[PDB]
Amino acid sequence: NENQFMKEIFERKGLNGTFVVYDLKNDKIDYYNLDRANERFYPASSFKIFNTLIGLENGIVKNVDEMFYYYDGSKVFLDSWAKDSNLRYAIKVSQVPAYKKLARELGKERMQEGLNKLNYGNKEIGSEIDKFWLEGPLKISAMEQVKLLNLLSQSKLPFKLENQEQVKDITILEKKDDFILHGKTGWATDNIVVPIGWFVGWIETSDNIYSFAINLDISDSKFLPKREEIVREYFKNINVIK
Ligand SMILES: [Cl-]
Ligand SMILES: [Mg+2]
Ligand SMILES: [Mg+2]
Repeated sequence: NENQFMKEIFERKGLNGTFVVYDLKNDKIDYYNLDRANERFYPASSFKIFNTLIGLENGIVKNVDEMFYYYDGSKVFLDSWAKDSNLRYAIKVSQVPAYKKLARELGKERMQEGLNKLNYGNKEIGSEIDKFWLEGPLKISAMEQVKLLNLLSQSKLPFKLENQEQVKDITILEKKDDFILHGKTGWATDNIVVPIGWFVGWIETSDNIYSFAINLDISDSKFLPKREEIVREYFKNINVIK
């Protein structure tokens, strides 16, 4: 059964996409568009969550607070990227050049081993070590993202506990008394006719964890706010955001 509230919001907004929420305490899923929930898409910058985990596991940086990317005056799409950074800052601003540097330093072999340890989507790297998550060939489904995030949120992935902790800490979006929202946005625009907007993450409350993924057809940057709007509207409906 599709979640009826999710169905209504998608229909109201007139958007094509999918949304999955896993409720840990109740071991159950709530979804809109099951077939698309299982369809694999380029993860775009939602892959930064896991790129960071694999980088930490390999010791590419000591931790997410160690300076790592050194800016050189080169062209950057967002002005927030035109500065030296650590990974913590880099994920928060989605600083692609810092994560391309990470990918390259990891190299194909170590990156592949990371994807394979995670069983991440189709696990395809192709022959573009700093593009594979943004233009193909890597693809992952909303359902697959949720499974991974459910594990990450409980430090249950096969990675060092302190590295999982770091990735949780850098992904904090809104901490309130009654919930803490972690997540990452992405937008797949390359090598695709209809771009795909992602927002993935989880919400921990005093006694539950809700892991989630939405993706939507988004052709104009003006509609990118809708990814997080729809997610917050659902979590307000169920009194998690409160
Ligand atoms: Cl920015
Ligand atoms: Mg270093
Ligand atoms: Mg815990």
